Amino acid sequence: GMVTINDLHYSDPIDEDNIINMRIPLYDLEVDDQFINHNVPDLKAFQVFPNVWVVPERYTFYSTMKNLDAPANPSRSSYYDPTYLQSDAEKEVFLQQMILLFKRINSTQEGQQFLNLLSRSIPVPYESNGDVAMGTTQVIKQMDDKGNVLKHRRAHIIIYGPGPDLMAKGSKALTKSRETGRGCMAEIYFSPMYHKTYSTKLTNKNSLVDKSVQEFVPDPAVTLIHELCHGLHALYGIDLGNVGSWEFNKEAVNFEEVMTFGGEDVKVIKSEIDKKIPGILNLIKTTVEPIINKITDPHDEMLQCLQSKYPSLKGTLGQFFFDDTQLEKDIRDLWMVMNETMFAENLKALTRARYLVPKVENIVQVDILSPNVYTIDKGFNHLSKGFKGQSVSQSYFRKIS
Ligand SMILES: [Zn+2]
Repeated sequence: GMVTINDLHYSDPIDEDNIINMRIPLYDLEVDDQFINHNVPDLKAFQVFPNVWVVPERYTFYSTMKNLDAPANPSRSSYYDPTYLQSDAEKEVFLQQMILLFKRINSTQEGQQFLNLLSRSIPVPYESNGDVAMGTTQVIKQMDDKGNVLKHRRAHIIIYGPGPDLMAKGSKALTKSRETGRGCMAEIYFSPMYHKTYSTKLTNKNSLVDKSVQEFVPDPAVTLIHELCHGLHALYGIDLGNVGSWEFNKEAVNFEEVMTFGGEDVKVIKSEIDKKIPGILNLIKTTVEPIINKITDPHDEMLQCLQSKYPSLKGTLGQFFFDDTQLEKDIRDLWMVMNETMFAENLKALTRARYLVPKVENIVQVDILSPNVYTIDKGFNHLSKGFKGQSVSQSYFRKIS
């Protein structure tokens, strides 16, 4: 409906356009006097729509994520398999699964708007003596076959496979700009095939769920959206990870998880959010207004992208200033509209009522490319009421242990 999901396949050759050889963003990460990721291979990467890249490789780029074998005390909801995503055939499956998920998200107007937002929400650039331009942390390196850089490419969201634990999913904001008002790209680590399941008792009381459903599997497009929403916050420089936390039901859940998950729990932390909001908005004003007002060319594309990312940003060349009420409204709208709960409703899939869970029922494997399992329009519920296509009992969900 607005972005187009490119039809790419793993075996398609590098074309230096949508299919590139990518050097990882954290290639030069120094942790504790070690260059953690030196000599990691350059990776085949697929731009599935502007500035969103899929890389069918295991995420092994923090030092906690280097060993694919199980640790000493593995969680009961973890699963380890060093061979997952090692062959080219598996990378194609992964790429095709990711493409199907994006098409699902793109199946409604709200998901179209979301993907557009990811596509266009540039991190704010740096001033360079008159010249506003992208900094080195705001681009990925496109490489030849020999370790030389051919050029620098924009990236907003990079999706990789899981780390050691096939079941774990998440968003890694590249830099501290995630919370400074400037923003940064996010690396997501995600398996479309390996999922945790939840009791329907964890679903809210209003839920339309069939009574034969004891235990359900989340729609992988909705789970992907959860992580893309962290992504989006990182692009807007409004990550709430260090802004505060709340103790539920107890255990501590940071504001970033709460606002991302959506639903009722948002009301509990609202008073705390409202104290902090002025500061966040001010970091936004303070970061973007000086930058944009350096641009002396009215046809500058940065100008346009900034005004498009922040419609609250008004004025004329050299003299752009936020509308303070509007910017507050628009940021709050990001959280209120773009969150997991709202996207579950929007794609009509069952999710749970609360981010924190007491336990996982099962861990399962499912291939959404297989015949009769998953459609763009309905995910697991093609021709099902009460979300029955998401019950663990379906032939397409295999329990692991
Ligand atoms: Zn999260």
